[PDB]
Amino acid sequence: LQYKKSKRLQEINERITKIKSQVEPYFEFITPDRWS
Amino acid sequence: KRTNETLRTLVADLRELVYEAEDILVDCQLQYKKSKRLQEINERITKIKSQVEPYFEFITPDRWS
Amino acid sequence: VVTVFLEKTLNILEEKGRTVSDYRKQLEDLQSELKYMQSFLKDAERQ
Repeated sequence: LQYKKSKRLQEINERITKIKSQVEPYFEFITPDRWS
Repeated sequence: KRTNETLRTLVADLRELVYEAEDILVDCQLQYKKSKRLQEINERITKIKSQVEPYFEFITPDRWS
Repeated sequence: VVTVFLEKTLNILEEKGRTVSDYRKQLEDLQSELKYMQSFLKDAERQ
């Protein structure tokens, strides 16, 4: 079946998108040698 | 000039999207099949934008003689 | 008294039918995401 692999794809896609969404506002908040 | 790799991959992907978008657009001139083709291609464009955008949110960025 | 249970069984079969068709869709999704994620990781080492 494609069922088990489709739900594996679902879980890993949703974890990627969730991590992006909750990381992004922290970057929205702040903005930012060797010699001899 | 002076472009990173994510921009290069996004440009190379948007060119393929431009070609297939103006490919299916010419079939304007049932409405059901063409409306679902419009749906699929609109949703793919929007999805690609949405999942590319946070990578640009994350990072910020001669010849002589 | 009877048909609510088997109509929810109809709904769970219809959701099983929903969660098969977009297998190609999520495959393309994950491959595009792997592409952009590896381009970002190769970018972020440079800074």
